Amino acid sequence: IRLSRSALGTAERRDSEVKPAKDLADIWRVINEVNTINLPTFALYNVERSQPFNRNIKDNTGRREERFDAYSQTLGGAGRFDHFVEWYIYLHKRTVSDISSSIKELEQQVNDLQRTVDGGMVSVKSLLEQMKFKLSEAIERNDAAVSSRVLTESVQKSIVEKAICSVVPSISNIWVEMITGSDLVKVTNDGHDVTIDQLSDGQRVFLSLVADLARRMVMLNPLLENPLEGRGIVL
Amino acid sequence: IRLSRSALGTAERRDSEVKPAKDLADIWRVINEVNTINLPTFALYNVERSQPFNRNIKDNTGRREERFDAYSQTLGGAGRFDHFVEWYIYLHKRTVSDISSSIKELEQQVNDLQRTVDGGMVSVKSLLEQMKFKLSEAIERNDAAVSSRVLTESVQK
Repeated sequence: IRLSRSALGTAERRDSEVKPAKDLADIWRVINEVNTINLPTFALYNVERSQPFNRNIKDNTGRREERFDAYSQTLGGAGRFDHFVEWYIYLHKRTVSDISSSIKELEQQVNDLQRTVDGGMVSVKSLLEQMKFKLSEAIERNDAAVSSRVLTESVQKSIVEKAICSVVPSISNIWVEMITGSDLVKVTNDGHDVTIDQLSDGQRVFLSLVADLARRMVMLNPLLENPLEGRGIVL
Repeated sequence: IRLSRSALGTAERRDSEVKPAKDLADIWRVINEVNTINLPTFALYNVERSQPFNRNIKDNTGRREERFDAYSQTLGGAGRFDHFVEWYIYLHKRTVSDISSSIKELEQQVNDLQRTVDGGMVSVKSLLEQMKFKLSEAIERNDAAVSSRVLTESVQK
């Protein structure tokens, strides 16, 4: 593939030879639409990254949930970290809003006080064994899935969280809080739970790069056990 | 109460008398500031309520609701749809297992997405049970300003 351009005020204009790239991408697109395949990732992280703030506007831009949103502004120079935050909050809502994906944590959460209230602390049961009634209520809120109950969105969220925690040294965990009912993302830096906007320049920029790359890899590789092992080129 | 105005350039300006209205409003304000009382509501819904208003309200829901926020924009752009949707979603997020006091946003913080991670952080309601005795010193502290007592977010939704 050759990109060519002639200077201003030149009678003879040079053309570009981009046909083979179109042919290869046509192969990818046609095969993918007929039967889902793993798509390559093309990202550019130039100096336009490290911009301040996050999630500036609601960004009505095309439904971050859909797969081909991973190619939007992918080579712009600055990763769309607002897109990542919106997608992460989407994943958290999908995970916590499924009875099958909530009864699993309800069952585990109930079988944690027994490991604690049995030893003592009679004050950690008044408003905590009431949550056992919620697990009992989940029985009548269910019996429609019975089997499976393995959400794809939960797997994507876990993969992205593991990648973020493994690559970024200071960050140990990342999650979404809904109480105080603005949606906000919190991380753990050096053992301290801090929100996403109080990061420093160097831990927020690197996290933005890693999170955007992980999101695009996960969205473009749905048929891989580890989506981050997909192929692509990153600048 | 008489509201008066004179045309610009007139030698003599008509004066409006608003003293008795101020007296009644002072009665209301002082009695409320000593002991909580139910206050009147004055709302105007003009034809501009249907127009889609723009306020750049993104993450503006820090929303420390005081009792006197009901008098803000009450005779102007009061009944807007986007504000209702935003407030309703915010309140529903807060209302889920409604516990939220000035302190219980921390109890729900340690009882949600915590209580499952390792590291000897099993502390749930344990460290702040002595702070839970400050709940009366906390939930009554928000309305300790007796002029600003409101209902809970569930009796309000």
